[PDB]
Amino acid sequence: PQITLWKRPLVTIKIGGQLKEALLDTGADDTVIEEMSLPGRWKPKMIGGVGGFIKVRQYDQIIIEIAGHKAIGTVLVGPTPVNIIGRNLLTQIGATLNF
Amino acid sequence: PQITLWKRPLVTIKIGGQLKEALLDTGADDTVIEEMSLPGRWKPKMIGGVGGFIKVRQYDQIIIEIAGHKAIGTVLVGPTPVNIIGRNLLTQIGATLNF
Ligand SMILES: CC(C)CN(C[C@@H](O)[C@H](Cc1ccccc1)NC(=O)O[C@H]1CCOC1)S(=O)(=O)c1ccc(N)cc1
Ligand SMILES: [Cl-]
Ligand SMILES: [Cl-]
Ligand SMILES: [Cl-]
Ligand SMILES: [Cl-]
Ligand SMILES: [Cl-]
Ligand SMILES: [Cl-]
Ligand SMILES: [Cl-]
Ligand code: NA
Ligand code: NA
Ligand code: NA
Repeated sequence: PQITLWKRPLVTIKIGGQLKEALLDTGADDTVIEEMSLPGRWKPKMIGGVGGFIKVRQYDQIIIEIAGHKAIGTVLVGPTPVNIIGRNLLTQIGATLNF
Repeated sequence: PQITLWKRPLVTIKIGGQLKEALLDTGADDTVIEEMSLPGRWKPKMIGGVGGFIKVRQYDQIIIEIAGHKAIGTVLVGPTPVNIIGRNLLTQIGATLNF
């Protein structure tokens, strides 16, 4: 699709068999989602946003569908205001910015 | 242009006579720039994200040049860690996300 930006670019994602809403975020290096159960081990990560840096859990090689496109990659879990799809998965689904 | 997302989508902007680097950020509702002077009236605002909230000054009807493209709209000014061009001005330059 071609998504304009008059509204927030919210899509449906599927992770762990669950549908969730997430924001496509070109300003996010990383994908971060609200607290949920993911398989496997995690590693610690600090991520920086507008208000400062916070600790999240990093799970690697997680299967995730984004707007119907499949991806397998790193998902961070932590106290984010919204589910965010960042550049690490936007690249896998072939997203670009155009103007 | 078509901008891939392998690295941060940074562009040059001109605002208030000044050249700055800024992030094209589909996850940002509005544009927020590091501390600088702008002409006219302003009012305080809080904006929030990962890590919490910051206080900014809201200036309306400000012209920016974004990668060569002029727009006008609200610009927030405050202690953001990165200059961000948000949706309020991305729409005006016709930016879309494509995949
Ligand atoms: C969190 C989203 C919903 C909103 N933010 C935009 C995001 O793109 C934000 C931009 C940014 C990049 C680098 C450092 C600081 C900020 N990236 C972000 O936090 O990256 C994290 C999440 C995972 O990857 C790392 S905002 O900055 O809080 C914000 C809020 C309101 C307005 N009007 C403008 C901006
Ligand atoms: Cl949800
Ligand atoms: Cl869960
Ligand atoms: Cl969708
Ligand atoms: Cl990844
Ligand atoms: Cl503050
Ligand atoms: Cl505006
Ligand atoms: Cl349009
Ligand atoms: Na868990
Ligand atoms: Na894993
Ligand atoms: Na004004």
